[PDB]
Amino acid sequence: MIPDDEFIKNPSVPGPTAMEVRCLIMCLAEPGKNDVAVDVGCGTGGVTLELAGRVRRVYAIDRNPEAISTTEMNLQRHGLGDNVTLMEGDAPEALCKIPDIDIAVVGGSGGELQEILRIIKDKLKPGGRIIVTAILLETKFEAMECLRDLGFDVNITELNIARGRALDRGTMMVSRNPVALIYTGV
Amino acid sequence: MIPDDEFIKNPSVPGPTAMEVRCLIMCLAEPGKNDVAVDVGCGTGGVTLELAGRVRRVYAIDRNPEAISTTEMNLQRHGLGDNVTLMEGDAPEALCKIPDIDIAVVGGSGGELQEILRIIKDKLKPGGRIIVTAILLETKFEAMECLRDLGFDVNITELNIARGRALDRGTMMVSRNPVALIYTGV
Amino acid sequence: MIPDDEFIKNPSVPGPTAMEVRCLIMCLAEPGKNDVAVDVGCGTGGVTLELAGRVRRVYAIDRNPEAISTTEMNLQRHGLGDNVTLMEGDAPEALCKIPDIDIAVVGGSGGELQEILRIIKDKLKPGGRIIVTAILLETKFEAMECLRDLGFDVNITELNIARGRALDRGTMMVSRNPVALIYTGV
Amino acid sequence: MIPDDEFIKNPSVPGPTAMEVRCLIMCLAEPGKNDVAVDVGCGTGGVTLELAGRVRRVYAIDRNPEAISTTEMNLQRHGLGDNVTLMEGDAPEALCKIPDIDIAVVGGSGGELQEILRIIKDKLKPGGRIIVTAILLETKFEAMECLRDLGFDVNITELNIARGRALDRGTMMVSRNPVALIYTGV
Ligand SMILES: Nc1ncnc2c1ncn2[C@@H]1O[C@H](CSCC[C@H](N)C(=O)O)[C@@H](O)[C@H]1O
Ligand SMILES: Nc1ncnc2c1ncn2[C@@H]1O[C@H](CSCC[C@H](N)C(=O)O)[C@@H](O)[C@H]1O
Ligand SMILES: Nc1ncnc2c1ncn2[C@@H]1O[C@H](CSCC[C@H](N)C(=O)O)[C@@H](O)[C@H]1O
Ligand SMILES: Nc1ncnc2c1ncn2[C@@H]1O[C@H](CSCC[C@H](N)C(=O)O)[C@@H](O)[C@H]1O
Repeated sequence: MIPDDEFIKNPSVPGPTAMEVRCLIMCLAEPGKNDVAVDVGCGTGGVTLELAGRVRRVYAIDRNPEAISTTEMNLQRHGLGDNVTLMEGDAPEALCKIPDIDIAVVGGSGGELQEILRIIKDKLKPGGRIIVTAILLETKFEAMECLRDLGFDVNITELNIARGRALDRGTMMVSRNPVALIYTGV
Repeated sequence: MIPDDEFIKNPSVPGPTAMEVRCLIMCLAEPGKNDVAVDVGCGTGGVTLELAGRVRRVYAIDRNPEAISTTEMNLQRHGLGDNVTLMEGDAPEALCKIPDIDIAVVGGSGGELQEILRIIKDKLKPGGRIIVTAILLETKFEAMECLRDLGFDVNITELNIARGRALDRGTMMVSRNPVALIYTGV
Repeated sequence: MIPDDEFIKNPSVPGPTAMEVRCLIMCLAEPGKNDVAVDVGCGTGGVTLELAGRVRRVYAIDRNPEAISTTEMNLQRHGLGDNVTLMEGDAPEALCKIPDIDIAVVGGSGGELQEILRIIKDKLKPGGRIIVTAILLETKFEAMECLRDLGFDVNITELNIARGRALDRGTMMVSRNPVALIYTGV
Repeated sequence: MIPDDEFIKNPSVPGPTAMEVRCLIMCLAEPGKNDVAVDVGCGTGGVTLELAGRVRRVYAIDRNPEAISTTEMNLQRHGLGDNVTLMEGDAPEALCKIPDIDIAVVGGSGGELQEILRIIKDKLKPGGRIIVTAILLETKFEAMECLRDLGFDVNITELNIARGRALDRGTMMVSRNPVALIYTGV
């Protein structure tokens, strides 16, 4: 993995997603060199950069032009990005312009989760995987329900991570806010 | 329990200890109206205030004179403090001046945990309880090994707490750093 | 707090609720000697026993006759139960037969959470507290929306508890399933 | 990742290590096709199988003849194993017979952690990575002190994982015991 500290960040754009979470997203996604992936709400680019180096084509979407700008910087810096199509704009409309996908990671929904998912279902190639990253309690509930209603077998794993911070004398355990991963299939 | 946001802070002083943790500290301590308690490293006063309203006499110790002033402000602010003896100074010398104790909560050791624990065993009335609050990995190990070496039946419980926060479009789970409670048999 | 291992379990009855959770429930409930409390879904009696020794009258409700029997057994074993009115039956019908309450703990809803909460609100005395114990993701969401819709100031805390256990001459950390407490402003 | 439920368990051999933990071990290990790895205490084979399909040669060690049998069995069922050298015996003895390593995962130490680590240092190729999986509190402390003492830049990450399970028409969260990963520098 590309460590979190190698991500240039713009304080107005969240991310990158916790390395341990991005690691699990990749395990769940099972990126293949012939896969076409979409990262809805690319933010700082934490998920996009990892997908960039493992799949054929990645479509990174974001409402915020700054997120688009920051994701491109991190890509440029890590020598990735020539197989990444950046798309500024609201997800539903952006999603309609791309081809079918093998992998769909929803890093942000902005109130349009349900709409985003329905669309993703219609574009998901057979054997495709959907992974929704949820920090809001509502999102965890809505992602679960949405995917079930669309006919998927849904699973949810919540991660509570703590890392050692050498805080002058000992190692203090500093926790990261919990993040849940709602993912489809069996 | 006095909510955490009703504690007057001071930048140099850590605390108050997470309400959920203070709650468990009290459950493990089993405060009695005829108990004499000592709060080693009172900090902001989170543990001292709770003990104040439940036991006969509380001895609150701290190296930081600002921890002493902040604990006083909080004691006065909540109408408590007439059964609290504040003691500024390093714990080992401060501990030697107090009578025997029924309850001992170690909220901070500053490198002298082992010494602090030994003195505490010497002043512990029968049936007394010792509870060490540990945020450093090293402290969790030492508190366990030390209390066992002093002949106590030891236990440890770690709490990972997450609370909700109305975040910009919903409810975000904001985790608190993990805190372990190393305690001796009652 | 009455230790978890001092509770007799029945195969068809869940519980007792984790001591650390019961501890927090009590901190949030702030039991007073003149309080009238209701424990919806008493199960094994974990919450009922604690309330029994702190309030004036407790109304313990449960669908399962085996739960009513176990809660009754555990009270007797602990010399409690004279201020406890056991009520077998579905929560809504039973809730309508009791007087107004100062404290309401919902330990189980069985699909009728919303109904149970509406009824509790209609019977809550001024300054009363409601605490819902949620292990199901749906319940955490449902309790939050419902309490707000009923005009309450809602809060949620999710505890992840780990307890040390002897293993290989060392100490292994054993986790308990996470439990969330959804409670209203006091 | 090879799903957890796709490993055959022997009742006397622990494992496989939680998929989410094995996922992170791989992220931290950064397996390369020309890497030589050693899995100290292979148990059920959770770490060995993952390394098998990513590196050049893997040396899987275990005291338990049954652990060696379970690992070979799981290797065979997944069509792996031709690049895995199984070694029954105590780790230090076994570690001395293998060539230098790029990756070292310590899945079990059995009281000889310090010795095992000192030896791993003596055979670690430049740019090599060491990752110790710790479930015992003592091991977390020990791994840190030892690795610091051997001159490494040490880090610790503690994972608390919860997975949803269908219960009473809802989804309850089921936690796994916490596991810490103590790993070395660049
Ligand atoms: N409906 C929508 N359409 C497009 N982008 C959206 C959106 N709702 C939210 N977003 C974007 O969702 C992103 C979530 S932050 C994502 C961080 C990223 N996973 C990382 O690892 O760096 C934000 O940049 C936000 O603007
Ligand atoms: N050896 C020692 N003697 C006295 N005070 C000490 C000490 N080691 C640490 N401390 C004190 O330990 C405290 C830890 S912060 C404690 C916060 C408190 N439990 C609350 O709930 O508000 C600090 O104020 C620090 O100065
Ligand atoms: N609508 C309802 N009416 C009555 N009891 C209900 C109910 N829905 C669920 N329950 C009961 O809710 C209980 C939840 S288990 C509660 C365990 C208890 N808190 C303890 O500490 O021991 C079960 O015994 C179940 O039958
Ligand atoms: N000194 C030692 N030498 C060799 N094996 C050892 C050892 N100390 C402990 N072990 C082994 O350590 C293993 C730990 S269990 C490992 C499970 C494995 N990580 C999985 O994912 O399946 C056991 O099989 C045990 O016998």
